[PDB]
Amino acid sequence: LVKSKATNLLY
Amino acid sequence: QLAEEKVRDALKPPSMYKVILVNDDYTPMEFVIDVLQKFFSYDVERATQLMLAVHYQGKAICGVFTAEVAETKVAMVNKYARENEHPLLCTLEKAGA
Repeated sequence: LVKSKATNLLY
Repeated sequence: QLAEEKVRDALKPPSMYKVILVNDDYTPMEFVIDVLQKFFSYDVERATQLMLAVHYQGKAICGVFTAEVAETKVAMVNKYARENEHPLLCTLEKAGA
């Protein structure tokens, strides 16, 4: 399956 | 006795089927979690582990159902998958139990 992209915004 | 023989002969186990999700390299993990919650009544935690099983093991069993109900689950999950433009394949195999 396809893993979702991690969330990060200036950490 | 005769009556007891009639009892014995009427105890053939139900034909039961595992409903299975098969891994593929295109369906989002989140979508598989959604499928398990929507059509199989799994909580987020249980749905997550089964989805991980799909990804890492190659397939996972969603539950075990009568032939009639199993064919209904397969139809619904596949329909839901296609309408969302995913290749996710839901299928069946006989449990033997």
